[PDB]
Amino acid sequence: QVYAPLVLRDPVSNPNNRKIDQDDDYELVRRNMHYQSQMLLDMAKIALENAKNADSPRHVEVFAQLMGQMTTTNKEMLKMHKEMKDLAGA
Amino acid sequence: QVYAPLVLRDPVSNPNNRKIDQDDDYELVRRNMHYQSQMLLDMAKIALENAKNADSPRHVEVFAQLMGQMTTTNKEMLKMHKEMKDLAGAA
Amino acid sequence: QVYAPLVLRDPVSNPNNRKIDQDDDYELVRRNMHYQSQMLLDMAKIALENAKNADSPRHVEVFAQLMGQMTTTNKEMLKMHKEMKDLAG
Amino acid sequence: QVYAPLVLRDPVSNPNNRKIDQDDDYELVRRNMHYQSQMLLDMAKIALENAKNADSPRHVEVFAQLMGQMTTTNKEMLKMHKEMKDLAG
Amino acid sequence: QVYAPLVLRDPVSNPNNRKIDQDDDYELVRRNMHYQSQMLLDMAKIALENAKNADSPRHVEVFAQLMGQMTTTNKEMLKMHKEMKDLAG
Amino acid sequence: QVYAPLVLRDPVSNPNNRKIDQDDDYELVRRNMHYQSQMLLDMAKIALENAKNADSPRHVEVFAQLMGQMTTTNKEMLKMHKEMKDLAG
Amino acid sequence: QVYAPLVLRDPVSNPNNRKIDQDDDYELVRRNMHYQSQMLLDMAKIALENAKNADSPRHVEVFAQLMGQMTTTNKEMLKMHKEMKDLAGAA
Amino acid sequence: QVYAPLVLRDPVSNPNNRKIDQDDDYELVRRNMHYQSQMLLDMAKIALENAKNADSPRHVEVFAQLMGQMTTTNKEMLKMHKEMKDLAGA
Amino acid sequence: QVYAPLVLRDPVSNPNNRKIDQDDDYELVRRNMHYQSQMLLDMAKIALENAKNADSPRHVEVFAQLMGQMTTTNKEMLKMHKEMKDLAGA
Amino acid sequence: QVYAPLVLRDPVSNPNNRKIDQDDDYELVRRNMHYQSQMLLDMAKIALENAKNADSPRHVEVFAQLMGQMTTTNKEMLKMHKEMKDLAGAA
Amino acid sequence: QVYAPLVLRDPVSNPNNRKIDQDDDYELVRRNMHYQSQMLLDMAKIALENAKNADSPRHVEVFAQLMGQMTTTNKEMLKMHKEMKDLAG
Amino acid sequence: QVYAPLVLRDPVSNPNNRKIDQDDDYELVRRNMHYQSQMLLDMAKIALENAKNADSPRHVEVFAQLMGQMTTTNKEMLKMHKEMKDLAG
Repeated sequence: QVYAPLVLRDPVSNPNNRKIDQDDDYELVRRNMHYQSQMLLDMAKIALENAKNADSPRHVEVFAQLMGQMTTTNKEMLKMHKEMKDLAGA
Repeated sequence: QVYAPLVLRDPVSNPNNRKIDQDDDYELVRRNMHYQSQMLLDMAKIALENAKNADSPRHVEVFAQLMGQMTTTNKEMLKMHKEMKDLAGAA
Repeated sequence: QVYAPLVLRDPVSNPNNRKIDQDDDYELVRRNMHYQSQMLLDMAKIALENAKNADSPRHVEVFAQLMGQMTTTNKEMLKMHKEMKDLAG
Repeated sequence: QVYAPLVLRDPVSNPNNRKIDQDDDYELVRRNMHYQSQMLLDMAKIALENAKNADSPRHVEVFAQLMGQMTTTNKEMLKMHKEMKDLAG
Repeated sequence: QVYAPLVLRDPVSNPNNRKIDQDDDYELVRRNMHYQSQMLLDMAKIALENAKNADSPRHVEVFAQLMGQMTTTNKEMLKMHKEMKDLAG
Repeated sequence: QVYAPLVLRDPVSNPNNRKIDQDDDYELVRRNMHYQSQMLLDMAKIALENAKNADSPRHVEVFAQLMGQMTTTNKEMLKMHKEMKDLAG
Repeated sequence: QVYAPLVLRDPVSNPNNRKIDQDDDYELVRRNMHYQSQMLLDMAKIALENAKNADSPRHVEVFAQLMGQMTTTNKEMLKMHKEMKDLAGAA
Repeated sequence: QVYAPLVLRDPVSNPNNRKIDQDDDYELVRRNMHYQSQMLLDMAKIALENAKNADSPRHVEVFAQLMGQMTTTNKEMLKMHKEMKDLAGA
Repeated sequence: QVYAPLVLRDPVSNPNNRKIDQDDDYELVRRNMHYQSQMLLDMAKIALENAKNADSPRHVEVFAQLMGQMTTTNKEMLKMHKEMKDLAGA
Repeated sequence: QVYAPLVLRDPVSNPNNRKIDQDDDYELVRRNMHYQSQMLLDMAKIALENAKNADSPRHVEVFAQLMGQMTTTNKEMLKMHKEMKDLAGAA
Repeated sequence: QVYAPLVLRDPVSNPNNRKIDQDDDYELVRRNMHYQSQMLLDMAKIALENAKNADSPRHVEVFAQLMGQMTTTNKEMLKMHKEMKDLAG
Repeated sequence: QVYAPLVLRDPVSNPNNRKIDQDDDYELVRRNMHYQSQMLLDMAKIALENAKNADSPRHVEVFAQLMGQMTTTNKEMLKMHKEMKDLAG
């Protein structure tokens, strides 16, 4: 099964009314961060069980790497809100 | 395998009423951090006993690396409360 | 394959009326960021399922790498708006 | 060597009464730091005796690495308290 | 696969009337940034489909690398405008 | 081998009376530092003699690495006291 | 090969009338930057089509690296004008 | 000959009279630094002679590494005294 | 053909009249930068054509490295003039 | 080999009369720095002649590395006097 | 080969009349810088022609490395004069 | 190729009259810097001719490395004088 090619979607941009673009991009960024959280957790549950049953240092090592990424992605969720607070500021 | 594919859940966002998004995202981040705590510990207990019985420098090395990640992840839980404190504040 | 060769397209530039170029470049940058969001998500969905079923640390490792890039690229979106806020004016 | 899957437990969070969450999270973090101390020491005692008896630079090298992590993880306990002091401020 | 040698074209410079050079160089730089955007996107579209169909961590890894460069190169467009704003100052 | 499995021990935490936890954590951290001092020296004495007799650059290399870690771990002891001085209060 | 050896050209310098050296060196640097622009683009067009038709991660990887250098080199053109502006200024 | 296992020794700590702990830990740190100096010099003398007689770049390289560590360990001896001076300060 | 050995040339230095040394060293530095520019361009033209005709990622990669060095060497030409301006200053 | 084992010497320390420890430790550090000077030079003379006669890039490479360490070690001798000067001072 | 062994030469030092040593050391440093300029150029001319004729990426790679070192060593010449300006006095 | 062991010579130190030690150590440091200059130049002259005649990128690469160390070591001579100037202050 050859995967279906991606069809790109052009946004409508507003350089002289940027607030509406900023609103839209917040929604996009938020959506993506929720997606990442879901995907990382999904992978982690399986990677954990694989590592536990594998007596394989390699499996432990990649699980640790996954946790690292989960933490990084986690931290960015709160930073996003700080960034938005700053943007509404000056 | 073959594992059920992940079905993504699109959040509802509120760029002009962001406080409810912030509340929701705090709960999500906190949930995730608790999940990581549980997962890291579950892995660590098994990695430790495997390393102890392995007489294998590679096992000890990876265990040390796991401990490093556990520390890095654990540190962020209190950092998150500092972030939330600032988020409620002046900035 | 053989893929059609890329034909490059020249913009019209205005060094002494730069605001119009700045407007156009914002639209280009934002478009590319949306394109990247779309492409990263498309890759991630497949990479995730491949990694889940691979029974392979290598697959998980590259998936984590992909997530790292997704986060990095993602965080640049609000940075762009901060940049535009500073820029104008 | 066959393990039962991890059962995840959801915490209850309180975005508009965060202090009770902060209290609970301090207790979780401190617990985990104590766990890491215990696990690191447990590993170190065995890694030391293995390295002493192995006549193997590789064992010594990894024991040094372990001591490095022990120090790092150890340093974080007092940093936790400094963070909590700042949190209360 | 046999290519004609590059013929280099000399610009005319004006050390004591540099503003006309600066104008021309802005146009060249902006053109090149637009070219890079087009080339990166062109490569990305194909690299994505190859990675999706390869079931290969190596393809995913390199696609991530490409996205990284796309973001970096993309970030530089607005930086160009900030630089030009400072130049005029 | 098979080694007895580690049984983890939970501390009792006091988020609203943290000084008592801070006291206990200082004692734990100091104990671990003394333990590390003792273990590093124990390893070093054997690693030194092994390296002296090995006729092996690898042995000397890892011995130097061990000394580096010993110094790093060692220097943290007085840093701890500086940290405690800042902490209280 | 065997390519004609390079014959080096010694400039005439003026430590006590440096402005003419500065003028000359600006022209040289600008010429070189334009040459690099031309060379990088000429390479990029071919590297791109080779990478597109190669189904080869190595080709994509090196193309990305080439793009990185192109960005780094391209950035210096405007930085050069800033440098020249400062050179005319107070400092 | 299987080496005798290490028996760990618990210190007595005093969170509310820390000065006596600080005195004790200075003595421990000082002792260890003197130990390191002695061990590094002991290794270096042998590593030097081995390198001189080996026409082996590898031997020279590790001797250089040893000297690096000796210098680092050396520097920390004086820094220890500066640290102690600061601790008696405020 | 064994290359002719380099015969080194000692400069005359003037620690108590350093301005004349500074003039001379500017001329030397300038000469070298012009030499580098010429050599880098000379190599680049050939490296470019080799890369174009080689369908070899390795050739592209080294050409990119060469361009990196050309840019670095380029930037230093202008920095040299800034350095000289500063030296005539205080 | 088998070399005589090292017999460690425990110093007598004075946390409440630290000046005599400082005096002693200065003498020790200075002695060690002089020892390193002697050892580095002794090694360098032989490494140099070996490298000169080796027609071996590896020999030249390691010699360069040795020179690097010699510079780094040599620099610390005067840094030590600065440290001692500060130790006598206000801080 | 066997090359004549190097005979080291001791300078005469003056800790309580350092200016004369500083003068001599400036002359030594400047001499070495001129020597390095001469040696780098000598190597570069041959390395360039070798690289041009080698049909070998490795040759070009090391040539670029050589150019990097030439630039680094070259830029230190005017830094030296800045250093001397600060030094005296 | 058989060498006599190094005989270490103990200096006499004066913690409570440190200026005479400082004077002696300046002379030792300066001597060593002059020695390094001589050794580096001696090696460089031979490494250059070897690299010129080797038609070997490896020889060029290592010659560049040597020039790098020569510059670094060379830079330190004037830094020594700056340090001494600060010491007297």
